[PDB]
Amino acid sequence: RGCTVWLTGLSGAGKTTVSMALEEYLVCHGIPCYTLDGDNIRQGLNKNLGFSPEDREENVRRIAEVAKLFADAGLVCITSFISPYTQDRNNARQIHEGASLPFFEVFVDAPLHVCEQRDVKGLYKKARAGEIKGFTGIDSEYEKPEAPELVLKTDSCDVNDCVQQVVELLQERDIV
Amino acid sequence: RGCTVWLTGLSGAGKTTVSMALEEYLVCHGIPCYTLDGDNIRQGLNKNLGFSPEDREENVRRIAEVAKLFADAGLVCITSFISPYTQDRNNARQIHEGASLPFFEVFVDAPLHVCEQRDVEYEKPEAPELVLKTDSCDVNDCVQQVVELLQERDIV
Ligand SMILES: Nc1ncnc2c1ncn2[C@@H]1O[C@H](COP(=O)(O)OS(=O)(=O)O)[C@@H](O)[C@H]1O
Ligand SMILES: Nc1ncnc2c1ncn2[C@H]1C[C@H](O)[C@@H](COP(=O)(O)OP(=O)(O)O)O1
Ligand SMILES: Nc1ncnc2c1ncn2[C@H]1C[C@H](O)[C@@H](COP(=O)(O)OP(=O)(O)O)O1
Repeated sequence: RGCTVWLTGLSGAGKTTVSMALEEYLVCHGIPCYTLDGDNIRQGLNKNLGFSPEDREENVRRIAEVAKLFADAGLVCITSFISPYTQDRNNARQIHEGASLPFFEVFVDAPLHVCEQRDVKGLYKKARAGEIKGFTGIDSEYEKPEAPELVLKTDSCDVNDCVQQVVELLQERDIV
Repeated sequence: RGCTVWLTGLSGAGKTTVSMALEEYLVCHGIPCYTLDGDNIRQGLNKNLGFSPEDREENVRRIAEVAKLFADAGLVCITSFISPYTQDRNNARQIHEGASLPFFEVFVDAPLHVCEQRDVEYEKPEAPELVLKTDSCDVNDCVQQVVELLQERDIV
């Protein structure tokens, strides 16, 4: 019963935080899983990709292919990437659909204002000052999911509420 | 914990056969494992890569980076490609060893003569962790050789 839990959302909306708490819950309940994120991807397989529209397109494509393999192998694969473009997220869904694997698009949704008040790594302030260019939500677009399987309201639910909602979806869809 | 079993050898030497047999043995002993081969890599992750030297180097680099994720995830990852160039296998190796993830270069070794008599350029591994003489060992014997290797380094 492998599947891919595809997170998407602005920088600082809560993707890393949710993925890690979701991965902890699953391991403790004896469900194999693995998380793909900036740390293990953008410095390994995707070390040769930047942040131009084309390189974010290829970033997501390779991640989709990789996730599909983990899902195929029997793991719950959590991906934790901004994935700002609808086309690429829809392509990632297609990849899993073609291979008959369950794909759950989870919109991790905190408003831009909350993300920048959180400013977890000081990035929004730099982006605003033009010291970083093409930052998502300031200088390049984030296209919100039109029909995700789940929307996580990370400004109104705490981390554990969010994890429980994802687990709920996984139960209803017969993964766990 | 996890590791990469990196098969290398001529066409018809026995990589597909060994990997299928090894994966079967591991799974029925409750050990997680997944195989990367042309069937799940070539038209997916590496579909935007052609036949040029630069693309073949990038082909191997990506496979090695995906295998490392499976090892890190805790699976025995078996890769099954001809993998002809020493520079490329060393690259794959360094990707793993730099993260302290166990990496086994396994030479699937049958003479060219036999490989053609099978009918289902290459640079021979310099110091591979294991040689499988597939002309003189049967499939099950080759599997036990790999499993014995895995048992030594606390993988299996
Ligand atoms: N130009 C940028 N836009 C958005 N995030 C960036 C940028 N440069 C570096 N980062 C950062 O890289 C992370 C986002 O990387 P990804 O999630 O891999 O983005 S994606 O758009 O290609 O999906 C952010 O947490 C972050 O701090
Ligand atoms: N319900 C929730 N889910 C996730 N994070 C939350 C949250 N409520 C508050 N936070 C906080 C914790 C983190 O400091 C911050 C999110 O940062 P993050 O998970 O690193 O973001 P991202 O990975 O999307 O860039 O917001
Ligand atoms: N010990 C052994 N290991 C692997 N294959 C063996 C073998 N002894 C005989 N064979 C036969 C079985 C297959 O028909 C053939 C191997 O072909 P294959 O596994 O498709 O090669 P490759 O994947 O290396 O191209 O050789």
